Amino acid sequence: FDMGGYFIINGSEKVLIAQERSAGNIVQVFKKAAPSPISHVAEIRSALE
Amino acid sequence: TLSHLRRTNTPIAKPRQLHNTHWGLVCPAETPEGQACGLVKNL
Amino acid sequence: EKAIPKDQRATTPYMTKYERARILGTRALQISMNAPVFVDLEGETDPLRIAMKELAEKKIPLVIRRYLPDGSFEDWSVEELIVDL
Amino acid sequence: EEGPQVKIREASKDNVDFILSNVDLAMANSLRRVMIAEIPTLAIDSVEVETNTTVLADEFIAHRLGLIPLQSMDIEQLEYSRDCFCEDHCDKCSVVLTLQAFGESESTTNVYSKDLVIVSNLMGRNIGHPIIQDKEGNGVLICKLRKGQELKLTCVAKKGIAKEHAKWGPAAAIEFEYDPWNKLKHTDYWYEQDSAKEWPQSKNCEYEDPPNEGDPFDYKAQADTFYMNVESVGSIPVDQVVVRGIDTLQKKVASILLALTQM
Amino acid sequence: MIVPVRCFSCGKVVGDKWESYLNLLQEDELDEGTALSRLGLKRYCCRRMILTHVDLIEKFLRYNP
Amino acid sequence: SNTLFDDIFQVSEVDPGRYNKVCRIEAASTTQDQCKLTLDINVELFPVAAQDSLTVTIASSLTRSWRPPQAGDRSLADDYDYVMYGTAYKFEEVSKDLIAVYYSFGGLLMRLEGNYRNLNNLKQENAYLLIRR
Amino acid sequence: MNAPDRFELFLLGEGESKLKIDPDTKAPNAVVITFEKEDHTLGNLIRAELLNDRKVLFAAYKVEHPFFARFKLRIQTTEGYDPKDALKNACNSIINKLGALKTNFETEWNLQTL
Amino acid sequence: ASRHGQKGTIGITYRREDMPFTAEGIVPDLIINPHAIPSRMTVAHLIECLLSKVAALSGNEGDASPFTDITVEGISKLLREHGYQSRGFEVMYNGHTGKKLMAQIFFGPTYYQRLRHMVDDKIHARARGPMQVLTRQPVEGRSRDGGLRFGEMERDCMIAHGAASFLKERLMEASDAFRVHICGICGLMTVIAKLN
Amino acid sequence: YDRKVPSPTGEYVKEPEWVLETDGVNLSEVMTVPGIDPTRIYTNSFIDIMEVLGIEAGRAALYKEVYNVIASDGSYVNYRHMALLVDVMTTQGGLTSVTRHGFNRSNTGALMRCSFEETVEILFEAGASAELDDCRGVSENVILGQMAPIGTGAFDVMIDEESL
Amino acid sequence: RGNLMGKRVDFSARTVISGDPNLELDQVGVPKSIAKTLTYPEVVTPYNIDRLTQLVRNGPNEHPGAKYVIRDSGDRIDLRYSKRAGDIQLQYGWKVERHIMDNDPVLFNRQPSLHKMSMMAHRVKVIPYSTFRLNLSVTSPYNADFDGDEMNLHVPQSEETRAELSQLCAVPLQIVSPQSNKPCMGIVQDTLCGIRKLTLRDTFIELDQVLNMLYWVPDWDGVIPTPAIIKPKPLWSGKQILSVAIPNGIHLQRFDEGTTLLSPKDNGMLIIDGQIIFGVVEKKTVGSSNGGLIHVVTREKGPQVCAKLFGNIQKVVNFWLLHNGFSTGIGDTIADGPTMREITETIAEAKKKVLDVTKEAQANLLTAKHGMTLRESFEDNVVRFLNEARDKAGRLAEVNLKDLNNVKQMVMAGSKGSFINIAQMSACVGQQSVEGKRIAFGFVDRTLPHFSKDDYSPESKGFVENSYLRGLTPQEFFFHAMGGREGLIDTAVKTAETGYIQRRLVKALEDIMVHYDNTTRNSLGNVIQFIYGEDGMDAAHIEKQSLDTIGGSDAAFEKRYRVDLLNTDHTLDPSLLESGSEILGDLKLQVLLDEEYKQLVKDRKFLREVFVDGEANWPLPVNIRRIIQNAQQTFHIDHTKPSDLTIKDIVLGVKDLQENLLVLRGKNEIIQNAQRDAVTLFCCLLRSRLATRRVLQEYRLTKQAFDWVLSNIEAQFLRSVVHPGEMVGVLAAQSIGEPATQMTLNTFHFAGVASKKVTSGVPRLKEILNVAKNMKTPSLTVY
Amino acid sequence: TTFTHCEIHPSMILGVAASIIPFPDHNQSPRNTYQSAMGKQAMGVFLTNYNVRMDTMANILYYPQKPLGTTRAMEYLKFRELPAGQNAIVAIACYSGY
RNA sequence: AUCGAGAGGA
Ligand SMILES: O=c1ccn([C@@H]2O[C@H](COP(=O)(O)OP(=O)(O)OP(=O)(O)O)[C@@H](O)[C@H]2O)c(=O)[nH]1
Ligand SMILES: [Mg+2]
Ligand SMILES: [Mg+2]
Ligand SMILES: [Zn+2]
Ligand SMILES: [Zn+2]
Repeated sequence: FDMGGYFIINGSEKVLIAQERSAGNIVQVFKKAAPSPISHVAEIRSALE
Repeated sequence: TLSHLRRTNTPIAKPRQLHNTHWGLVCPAETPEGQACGLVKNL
Repeated sequence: EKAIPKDQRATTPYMTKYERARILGTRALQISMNAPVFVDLEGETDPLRIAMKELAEKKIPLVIRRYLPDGSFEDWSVEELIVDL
Repeated sequence: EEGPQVKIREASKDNVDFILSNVDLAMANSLRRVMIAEIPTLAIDSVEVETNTTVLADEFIAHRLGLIPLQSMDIEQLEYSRDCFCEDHCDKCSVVLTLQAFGESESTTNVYSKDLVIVSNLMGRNIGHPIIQDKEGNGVLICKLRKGQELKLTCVAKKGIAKEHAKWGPAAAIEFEYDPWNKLKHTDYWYEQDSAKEWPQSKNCEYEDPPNEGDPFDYKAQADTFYMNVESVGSIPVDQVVVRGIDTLQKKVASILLALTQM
Repeated sequence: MIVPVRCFSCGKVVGDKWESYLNLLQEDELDEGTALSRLGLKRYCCRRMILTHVDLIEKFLRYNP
Repeated sequence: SNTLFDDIFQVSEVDPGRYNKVCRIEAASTTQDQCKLTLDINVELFPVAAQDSLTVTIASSLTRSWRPPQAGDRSLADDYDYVMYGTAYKFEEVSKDLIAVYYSFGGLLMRLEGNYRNLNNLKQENAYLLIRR
Repeated sequence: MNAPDRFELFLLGEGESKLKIDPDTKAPNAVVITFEKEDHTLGNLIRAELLNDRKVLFAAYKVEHPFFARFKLRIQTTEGYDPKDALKNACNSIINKLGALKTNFETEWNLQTL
Repeated sequence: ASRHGQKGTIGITYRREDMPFTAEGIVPDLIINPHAIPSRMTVAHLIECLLSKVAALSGNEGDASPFTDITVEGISKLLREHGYQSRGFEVMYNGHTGKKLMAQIFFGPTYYQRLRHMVDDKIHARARGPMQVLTRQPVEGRSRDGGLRFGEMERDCMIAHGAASFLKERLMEASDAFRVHICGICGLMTVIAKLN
Repeated sequence: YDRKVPSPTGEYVKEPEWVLETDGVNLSEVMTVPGIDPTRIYTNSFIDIMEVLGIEAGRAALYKEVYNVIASDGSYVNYRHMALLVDVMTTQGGLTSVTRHGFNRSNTGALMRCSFEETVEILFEAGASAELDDCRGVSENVILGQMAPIGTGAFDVMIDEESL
Repeated sequence: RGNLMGKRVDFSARTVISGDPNLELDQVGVPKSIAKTLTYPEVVTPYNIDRLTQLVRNGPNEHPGAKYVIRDSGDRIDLRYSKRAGDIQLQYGWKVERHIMDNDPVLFNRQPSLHKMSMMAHRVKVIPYSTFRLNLSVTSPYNADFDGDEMNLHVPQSEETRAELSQLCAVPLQIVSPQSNKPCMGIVQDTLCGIRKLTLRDTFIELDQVLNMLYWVPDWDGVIPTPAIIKPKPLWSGKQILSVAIPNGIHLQRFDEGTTLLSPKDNGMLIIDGQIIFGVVEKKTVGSSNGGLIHVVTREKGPQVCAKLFGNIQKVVNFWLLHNGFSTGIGDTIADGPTMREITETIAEAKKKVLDVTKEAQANLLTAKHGMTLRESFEDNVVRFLNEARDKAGRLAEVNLKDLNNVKQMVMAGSKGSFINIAQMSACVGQQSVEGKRIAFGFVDRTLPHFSKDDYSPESKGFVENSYLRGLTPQEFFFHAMGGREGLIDTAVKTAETGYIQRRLVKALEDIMVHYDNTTRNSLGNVIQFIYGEDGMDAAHIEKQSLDTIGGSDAAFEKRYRVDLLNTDHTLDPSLLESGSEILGDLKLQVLLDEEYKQLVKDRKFLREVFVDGEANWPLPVNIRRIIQNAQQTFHIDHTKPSDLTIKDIVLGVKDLQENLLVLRGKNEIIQNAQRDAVTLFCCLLRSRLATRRVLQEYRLTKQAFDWVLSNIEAQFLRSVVHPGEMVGVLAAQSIGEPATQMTLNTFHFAGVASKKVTSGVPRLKEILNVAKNMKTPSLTVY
Repeated sequence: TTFTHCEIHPSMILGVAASIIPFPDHNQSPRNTYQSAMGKQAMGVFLTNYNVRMDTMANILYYPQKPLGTTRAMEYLKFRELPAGQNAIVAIACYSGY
């Protein structure tokens, strides 16, 4: 009934817990607040997979 | 065991909410209360 | 000096809750160390409970120093305070 | 004869169904109860494990054994070990049992309470026969054994009463009803819709007169005539339960009446 | 985990019965309830001794040692 | 002492307002016109059907304990069917000589109104209510 | 590990004896009997039978904490009747009902078949 | 724990004999509270139990699954052909007397979960045990024979009360307490107490 | 709006009134307008009721807000308390927030004020100014292990005669 | 912070808590293995020597016993080992560290501890089973249940520490908390629901029980009270036997809605001493309400007495309900068929009335609304309609009960649950609230993929149509799920936020305490307010009181206070006074009756300006109303016998008392004014109540009498002062900082109105206390 | 009326532990979360080999039991063979007080 | 025995 999906590090069962992140290479637009100079800003996290 | 295997961690505008697009991907009710709530997710 | 005279004391003749909680407590600390008792013991043998009977019959020898804010103070005896409360 | 009355309906080796007439509620219930708790019996208490290479861990095995039933027929002639004068236990107060299964087959090698052995001297009395009601002969599946599995333990069974543990209870479940129309209005019947249709009647409606709506509520009425059914686990044949029941209930009213003369 | 003796809530020795329940529908192709009704269990507290009961002793015995 | 009130009343309203063992009753006297009475009856013990004359009395006796009756040789003013014990409270005056006393018998209330309750119903934490036929 | 040994439900401890009668501080001709190691099985019985006795003014019982078998019952009777006697006569009757319901059961049993 | 977030701790063990009972002789394992219910608005808890009894009676599998054609209605109908007031309840008798129960009481089988926690593995006391080296205050960890913090919160509550010698006691005579030497001029701890 | 107010006949009578409500603030401007009541105009900003009408008003508009949070939630707290909060916030001349900006920079103790926020840098410039310490506040005597002058410790006991 | 303001401590314990409906209020069940390891440094006295020498032999294992024996010579005698453990020669002047014992003072604590209440002195009853047990009505102010909650307890080590424990922190005293000028402990759960049952008019119980019940109350005087019914079968009324717990001279009068001294509804409440007269007992009385039993018993009789009372109610009700049962079953939400169609056809009429609105704005005929978006009004417009629906269709399930409906009975007692809990399930769920607006177009222009874009009807944007009983449709589930998350999210945030505001509020008044001149000072010794809370009165000795002088007509006023002896119509008929016909006419004393009235009209003009609004009820010290009922009993008064006073008695006497009501003592002049000023309000009441045409017309005092009431009002006033020493800073903060934590919605339900978003919840309190420059919802509200 | 796809079956938005709650569509939605808080803390039979492994801490239930009422989905999570609870007969009634 | 992170209880 063990399904696995973990590692063994010195008699100990270690699981890798999936990590979230914002996706890259998607171009998004963002309104920027009232007390600052810039009205709109567009961002892209360019990185090679 | 069978949960702690299918888990989902988020670092750190409305991140803790159960955003619409969650449909069928993240469970809408399986989450840890207080502390880091809604930030940790299950499949 | 400093000390404000008996005549012209302007505080509460009524004993404060705190005052008595300390009066009973300090006499209890003595009584516990079997130092002389000042009343007929009606079968009672609990330090704290004795102090109540002594404060009942006003036979406790301790004067209270009350400090007003400027630095001066007022003196009342547990012999002259009202223990109504 | 005289006071409180009985009228049996069914009387199996395991079930006594009866009515009970002209008694107080206070006394019926207090007989229903003394039945559950307070009736001497015999069961395993001191399990002394020598070898156990089982899938089952030691004190499990040795908790089933307690629950397992043992013939408590002549139990009234065997001292409580708390009462005895012997060191830990003798043939006058305790009966000693030995299990002993090795595994053997390639197949699973089951262990039943049929497999137990009596070792203690019985002096000659009806005590310590693991109760077997199962058709094929082997009541109560203790534990399984694969191949080289061994199990060998020694048992001591002491007299006791279900007020201590429920291993000593000879009772099982006790059915008990009184007044099936509610002419005592002891309750008040819930309904979203209707009392008469929403709740079914008891199998006991048969025996008692219905109400007749045209009559005022019977006020000076009293708790009377109770519908008991008694089961038996098997250490005592149903009747003796409900005899010793009445008997103990009496016997410890005695110790009071007595205690009054002493002090 | 090896069928109970007595049921918890009443204490009808539901001990010797497990093996039988395994026969009355394996062999005597019955449906559940009717197999309980025949075994002796009117009262569902005992009746739920054996309808829920899961028998793992079956697996632990499979480990070789 | 002795008695304090005596009359015959005509029941004009039985009211099962959200109860099952108690009913509020409504009645006026056959004998005299200007009077009215309200009373919480234990309908389950003495059933009351509308337009159903009753006789209503008040005493102050027939103080230590209430002992179980044991009427092997006892005596109360028990000639009647239905009897309660209670306490009088407000002594209200509806303008001019009209007057009304309020009684509580363990929560069951009684509002009696008339005029010739005169030299009779002093606040005596006594008062037994009695009903027959 | 804070668990009161089982056999402390029916065995009498040490010092502790089965009956303890004390004058009722409050009511004339009254008494409070303390029953060590005994409870509902036997408390209710003696109360609801004792109420049948017509020369009995007052009678009631209560287990005070469910943690202990020890139950109390207090009994008031009529001028010239001893509380203790009233118990004796009550207990006795209960003997008699149960020594009866025994033999009345005895014969109904024998006469049944299967 | 139920399966819905009714929690609870056993406030008392009761024997069968003292416990309420249904005319058939059954007796609960398990006696929560009415009030458990309107507050938390778990209804499933109520369903799951209904249709669960039905599942002990029938020999059928219960089906709890989410979006289906199960209703209270569809179920009840399936109980009052097995013979129990078709919305659960059951008529019971108080155990102490034997009297009937003046109100009938939803009763029926269900899951319960045995969570960790409890009790002889958090129960703890201390009257001076071991202390730290860095502060001469008592050590943290139940196990390690610790001592429970009197957090700044607590202090606050102590002051409200005005009970001040006890606030000092909590803070000197247990925990720390120490005697140093000062020079009445310079005002520090240079003093070398060549004692005795 | 509802408003209860005396009819000539002595009793209070329910009387309606038209009330204008706004999004934004500039008080010293609206109140000078014709046709309005410059005696009962009100803006939820207690920081401008202060600027325009003066510290004493400030006190009670602040109160009104502290209040129209508890009672509006349906909870009740006795004046004295919110008064004392409102008061402490007010005595020091203007408004004095309950943060390490307002009250805590105030000239209290040193120990007693480091038991809050920015703990070290307070102790530092407490040794640059060589600022003295009263040791009369609470926390001071908490840190030193003394019986602090509170309820119990508010007064001194002794030691009289008497004995004759 | 970690090590000086908050130290790890000795002589303590912590376990799990349980209910014990058989323990008494001020007690705590401390399991053996604990009070087997805690010790109290007790000295050797000729008093306790005997009960000590036997603790040594016994030692650390048997319970009542000891651990260490402490001598003079520093040395510790360790008697869990030791050669000399089984003997000892004890002199006076040593110490015997005995085990903790039955009936000792201890401090019971439960964190978050944010409350002069989270901290209480209790008595110790040593018990088996390893839990702390505590009695059921000390549950509100510790704020616990027993769901695995656990708790803290330290044991004093010094003879006064333990005095200062029981004489200040003792639960009994702490019954009436200075937060809310009302008690903070009441009857709840079973006991509450039950008392409502036991107290219905329908509810009678007969001999058998009415004997045990009486025996169940420990301070019962052994008198079976005479039954309500004595006709066939002598029934005792519920009410009747409960009135056995209620002590003597306890007077209470209420009135709920339509209540008429005859209680058709059986509502309201009246206790005429000891016994109750009518009404139904629940939360509004036997609960920690403003002016119910608990509040009244405590001031009237005392703490120790009220703290006994608490137990006595429960012993009974609990016992009664023990043997009467009650329960709740799914069917308790099965609402009636012919109404079911009714409910669903009421949403159906709300559903099609959003249509015509949607069809309107889509046809461009909707305007404006004023000061909003075209869109933004429609959004408001729909939440109203859809809450209107939910709440109407809710109260169609609230009427469809069903008195033998278990649920309603609870809400009808006030033991648990509310109307919304009944609308939810049985009827329908409602609109799903997120970020103040209804469910947001997560996916572009539609909330889920199973909808079409641009869909603005109820369930496209998160209306759950069904109840809980029918079950939530997939689409809905996720929606409910969403709003659900937000609920949890901003708990683990509102808690976090509050518990900063508390702390800031705390470290900021920390030390403001009342001094020995009744002024209020800090560390520096600055005055903050010159008489604590503008009157010098400890909040705990306070009750709301009607004023009356404010309301009613001037006509109504001149027929209440005008004693015109000169006017042959407005005199006190010889009916009222022993004087009367000798006082009519006269001028010598009319000039006193005159200047009484004039002072009373100036009251009426004064109050009308202080309380602009009319509202005539205000918290004030000494309940006068209740001192009259006391006089109307303690002196057995016949409303037919005509006083014995002079006018001079009344009018002169009341002025003298007026000057005797001291608050500030100073012999100067400015002080003697603040004397007047902090006494001023109270007096307007006092003037209003002890006025001539009242003291003779309404409540009909004698001389004898009166003087009693006069001395009482004085004696009760003086006891209501703030006790200099009273640490008021901590008390302020704590008391505003706790509601904070038990607030809901940092949004609100003003959010039907998408513009009456006036910033509250915590956020407001955060903006106020931060003294924010940029506040969120600023507003002129011109008149 | 312009579909392209259809959902496999709507109980598949649930995660591994909610698919144990019987009747999630009849709970208020927070309490559905709490059962997934717990139930993880709720002991049963962590694996079958449990008597062959050496782990700090191990809890095994004397008598575990497939619930009397399952989720269709339970079956792929193998609950019915490795269950974490017992079938108690529960009495929703106010009693002695405790 | 200390510093670091997480898991969980209210
Ligand atoms: O004072 C209270 C306390 C508790 N409650 C009820 O319980 C909660 C309030 O307090 P909790 O938040 O502690 O209850 P909970 O159900 O959320 O968590 P548990 O303690 O059961 O683990 C609320 O959900 C409410 O239903 C109150 O209604 N009022
Ligand atoms: Mg709670
Ligand atoms: Mg809790
Ligand atoms: Zn022997
Ligand atoms: Zn069973």
